[PDB]
Amino acid sequence: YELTQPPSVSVAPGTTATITCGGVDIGSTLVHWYQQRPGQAPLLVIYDDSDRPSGIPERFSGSNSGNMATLTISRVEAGDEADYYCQVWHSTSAVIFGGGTKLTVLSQPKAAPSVTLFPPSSEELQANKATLVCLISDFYPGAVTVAWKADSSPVKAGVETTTPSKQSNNKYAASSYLSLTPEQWKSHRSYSCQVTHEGSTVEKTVAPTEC
Amino acid sequence: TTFKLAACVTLKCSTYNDSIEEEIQRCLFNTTTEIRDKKQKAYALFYKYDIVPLKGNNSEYILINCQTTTTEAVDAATAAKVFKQYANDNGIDGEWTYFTVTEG
Amino acid sequence: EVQLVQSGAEVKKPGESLKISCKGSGYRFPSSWIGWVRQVPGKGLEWMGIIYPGDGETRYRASFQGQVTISADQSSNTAYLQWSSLKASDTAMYYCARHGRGVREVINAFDIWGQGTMVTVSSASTKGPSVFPLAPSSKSTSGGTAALGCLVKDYFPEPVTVSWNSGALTSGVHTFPAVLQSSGLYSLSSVVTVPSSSLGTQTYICNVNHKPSNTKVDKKVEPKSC
Repeated sequence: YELTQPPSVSVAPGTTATITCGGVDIGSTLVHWYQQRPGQAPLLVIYDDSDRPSGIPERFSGSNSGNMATLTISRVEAGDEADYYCQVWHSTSAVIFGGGTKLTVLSQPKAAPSVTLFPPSSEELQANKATLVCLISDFYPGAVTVAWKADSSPVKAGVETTTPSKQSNNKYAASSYLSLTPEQWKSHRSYSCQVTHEGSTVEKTVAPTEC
Repeated sequence: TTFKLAACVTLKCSTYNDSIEEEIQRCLFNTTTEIRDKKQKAYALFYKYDIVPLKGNNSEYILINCQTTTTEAVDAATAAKVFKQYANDNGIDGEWTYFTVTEG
Repeated sequence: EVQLVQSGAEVKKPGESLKISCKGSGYRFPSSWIGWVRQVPGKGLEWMGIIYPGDGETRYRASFQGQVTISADQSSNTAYLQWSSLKASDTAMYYCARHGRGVREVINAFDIWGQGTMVTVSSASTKGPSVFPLAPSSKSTSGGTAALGCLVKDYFPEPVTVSWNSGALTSGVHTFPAVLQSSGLYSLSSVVTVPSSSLGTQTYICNVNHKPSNTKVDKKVEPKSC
């Protein structure tokens, strides 16, 4: 039993934000919401769907319906930027957490990512190894998914992806490598790197027949 | 003779610090029957029992939320039948009186 | 304060067992579940297990069954998690959190959390980087601008330095953070953007320095010759 949380959420300061948690018949249970600041332990911000622990301001509201739970933030402050998770206790599966949703309070205009894909070098194939490189720079908000496709078939093994970091420009950078044997590279028509950012995917492709 | 029913639910809200009782409106309706049913079904899974009393820590009150519906019947006693049906359709089945359903 | 405190960070090698602890204060230990949750850096939360000390009851995750063990010392108000043999995949931050026992008075969720303990498993041995040139091409060029760079792979430990033409070049250079791969070895990429007209004459050179191995390497980034 899985929970479908959205990867990224971004809103301007002082405006109301919402965070969704999609479950099959999720209204028939109690959902809790946890806050985690980067580098710190989580914090219970909402339990029993609407209740608030002490020290949590009225700005945090919760709700739950048949197949969608929501967490609403009022009077948004720059201090509420962080990763938010939803959690339940399933009849069979015990504890389940949401994939996690990054919430960012905007300090600048949104910006799309600069995506560059690089095939393996010649000097690297003579060493019986191959690496595809997908580099993403200057994007904001700082949350992007990635996927790889070998000839339009997804691929998850051999992929190593960077946690986004704060570029000097107060913008974000990240990277993803894919490791292959020379033969796997030479035995596919193309390889495609899909970088998703704020509900917009960029698909960049390459091919062994490189020139 | 369009009859009436009174479906009542019980609750007890934790009094907020220095809050006008006019607040509890929310505290009252946020905790309807469906919520009580799924809260009981959810706590059961990780429920452990302990004699030690945790009930005596705070001050709170007990209240009731009742809602009313109406129906017309050509016959006098047939009404109840419909009620029961409708209850099973959208409401919890409490104890029945003459018409009043109580869950508490 | 109702608080939980977890043991200090630990770095181990695959195969060696390890036990970590979680000591709580300010409440009655046996009246609350203690859950253990895993978080690989840069990833979600992964619930591993939970223990009620009053009965000693334990409940694990399907996956984390054979790997880990959970114990509870009621006399010291302490919970313990243990591996008999460690792996690389277990490198992560581990959190212990209190959880109400199913009563209206208590909070029925993970209310109190611990600071966390980092567990790092890496057989990685000091190794020097291999440097490869990411050459530009049509798919690396859009409207005058064209990108190129260097890939540094299979080096340990951190850090390395990347410059371009002996630090002369500073405009259009992004040096990306390094990824910690499964092998415990790192890799990164340095990229630079430049006009396309220059690809022919201007020679671009990336300088990589990994002091751990005394490994200095300069690569020329030639445009692919088709």
